[PDB]
Amino acid sequence: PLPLPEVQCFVFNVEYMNCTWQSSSEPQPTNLTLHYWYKNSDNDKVQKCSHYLFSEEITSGCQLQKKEIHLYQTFVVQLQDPREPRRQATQMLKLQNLVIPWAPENLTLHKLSESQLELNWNNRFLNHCLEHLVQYRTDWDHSWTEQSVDYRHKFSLPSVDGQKRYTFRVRSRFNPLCGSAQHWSEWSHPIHWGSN
Amino acid sequence: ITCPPPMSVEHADIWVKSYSLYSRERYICNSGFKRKAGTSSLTECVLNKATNVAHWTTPSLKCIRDP
Amino acid sequence: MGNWVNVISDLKKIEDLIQSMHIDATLYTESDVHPSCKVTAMKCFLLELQVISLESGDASIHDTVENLIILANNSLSSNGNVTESGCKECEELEEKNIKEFLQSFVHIVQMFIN
Amino acid sequence: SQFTCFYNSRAQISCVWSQTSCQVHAWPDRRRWQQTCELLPVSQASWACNLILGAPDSQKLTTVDIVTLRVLCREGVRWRVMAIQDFKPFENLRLMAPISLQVVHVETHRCNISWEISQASHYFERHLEFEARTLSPGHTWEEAPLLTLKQKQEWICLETLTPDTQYEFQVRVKPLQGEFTTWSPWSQPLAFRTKP
Ligand SMILES: *[C@@H]1O[C@H](CO)[C@@H](O[C@@H]2O[C@H](CO)[C@@H](O)[C@H](O)[C@H]2NC(C)=O)[C@H](O)[C@H]1NC(C)=O
Ligand SMILES: *[C@@H]1O[C@H](CO)[C@@H](O[C@@H]2O[C@H](CO)[C@@H](O)[C@H](O)[C@H]2NC(C)=O)[C@H](O)[C@H]1NC(C)=O
Ligand SMILES: *[C@@H]1O[C@H](CO)[C@@H](O)[C@H](O)[C@H]1NC(C)=O
Ligand SMILES: *[C@@H]1O[C@H](CO)[C@@H](O)[C@H](O)[C@H]1NC(C)=O
Repeated sequence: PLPLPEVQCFVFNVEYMNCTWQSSSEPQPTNLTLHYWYKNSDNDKVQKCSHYLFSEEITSGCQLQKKEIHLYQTFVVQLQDPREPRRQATQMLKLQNLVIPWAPENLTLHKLSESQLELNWNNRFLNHCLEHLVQYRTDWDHSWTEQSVDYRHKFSLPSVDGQKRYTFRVRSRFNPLCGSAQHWSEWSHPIHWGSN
Repeated sequence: ITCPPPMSVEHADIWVKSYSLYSRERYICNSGFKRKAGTSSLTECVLNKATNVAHWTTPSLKCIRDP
Repeated sequence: MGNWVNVISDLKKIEDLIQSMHIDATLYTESDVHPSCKVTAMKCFLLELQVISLESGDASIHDTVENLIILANNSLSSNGNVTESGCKECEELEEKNIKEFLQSFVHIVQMFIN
Repeated sequence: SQFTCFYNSRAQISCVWSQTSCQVHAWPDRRRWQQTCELLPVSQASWACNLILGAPDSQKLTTVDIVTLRVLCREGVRWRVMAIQDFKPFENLRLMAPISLQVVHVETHRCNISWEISQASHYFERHLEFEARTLSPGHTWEEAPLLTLKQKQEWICLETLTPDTQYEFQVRVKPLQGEFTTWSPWSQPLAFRTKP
């Protein structure tokens, strides 16, 4: 019995969830089926995917809407090959570890004092469920300088080279107060300060 | 230095692997019984430093009817 | 938030402390909490936490467990007199090792925080 | 006239009393223990002593705890309560000064300096902030700009320094929690030189 591809699910900002799988490496082209339910709760009924995703004219994923998302009850997906029913796979996922928030937005800088800067931003998400990573660099820097930030979502730079141009960017993660996701959001739109 | 046979716990049994000092043993609730939550089945051979005799620690284990 | 956030911190401290220890006790563990029975499940976690304290023989464990319980109970008292029904007894739960127990403990606390 | 106490977030409560044998008594609302320290003169008009609740890094109190603090002074054959306070520990935090200051790397115009914090409760997580200041050759400590770190960042990279120059560096720490919470004392100054 040829092994089915692994299903990877991510909950994007708790607005929807894409559950995808690599459609390639399959000898015969097939539309794989996906069913799902949640353990315990009142959602333990087998659901058919109501929104299949397609890559190269075959099923490559499934999308669930917000109302079908339950972070704190185990999510169960069943992938199956309709042409060979024996090929069936079940995965049990913890969605609170699989939340990926949207990138932070509205980055702003303001002068706290001489040669001191404060970076602020917004997230389209409940604040305390997020941690952050701030990165900055000058045009001379080989790589980014970074510093972790918690749910306060502020950042101060106490020593600034006034002769150099800085770039700031921030990303966010659903960790560790409401879940323990390892993956980070994409980087925010960057902003600049000063000039060379 | 060895410990004497442990005192019995109601509706439980114990099969000691070692009676020697510092040994950790565990009571097992009988069939049709469960360890009460919040109570421990652990006992160990410690030393009464005042009297130089070894005794098993008194377990907090309460074996209740299987719900 | 608040108290539960501190509860998370204490849970993480317990996880750290027990690493260098040999606590092979099995503990009643609700890994799949029903929202209608979340308070009942929480109280079972709090009860079983005492077993870890007793079996540890460690002062830092004693303090932290005692601290956690104080913090947790303070939040559960603020949750009102909401009674839950048709919930399992703690002894009806699956038994698991300290690792899985603590992991599921974190899981339910995160649920309360959110 | 004044009875002021601070909790170090672990197992010490430092008390000062202003106004002949006196002491501070600690009576917690939900712990089995009680604590006492003999008030000693630190000036002509002030007395002080530390309530030791346990080992240096033990967690002896939480935000739920309320400790009744009393100043007791012997007056003949009789003791009297001179001051009383229902101490909410996490509303009156003052940490130990940052320790273990060291230069990570020094250049001609730049210097990265790191430090650690002492006896800070794990309850804080990353909910902390720091302030630093640099002593310059022709100036004094009071003239030194307060550098602000609004996140738990245990290092600072001083920019725009002068080559072949002696500097001194201090840092202090404060939790974000607590109405009466104040800054830690300044750390011991760290002396360093920029490269020629
Ligand atoms: C979740 O899956 C959906 C559906 O595949 C993705 O939406 C697609 O995004 C790109 C944008 O060019 C295109 O393939 C389609 O226009 C979109 N399909 C739609 C809207 O049905 C979406 O990008 C995925 N989300 C994330 C963050 O990966
Ligand atoms: C200054 O030195 C500090 C201490 O080494 C650096 O902070 C470390 O950075 C690395 C890489 O991000 C982290 O993995 C460590 O956890 C950090 N240590 C501490 C104590 O936070 C810092 O990157 C240096 N600053 C610059 C500008 O080079
Ligand atoms: C997969 O499903 C699509 C949509 O129903 C269909 O058009 C396509 O022919 C299918 N491919 C197969 C059966 O290999
Ligand atoms: C970003 O800023 C705009 C106003 O310029 C605002 O409308 C929007 O809500 C902000 N985004 C967030 C996440 O707050």
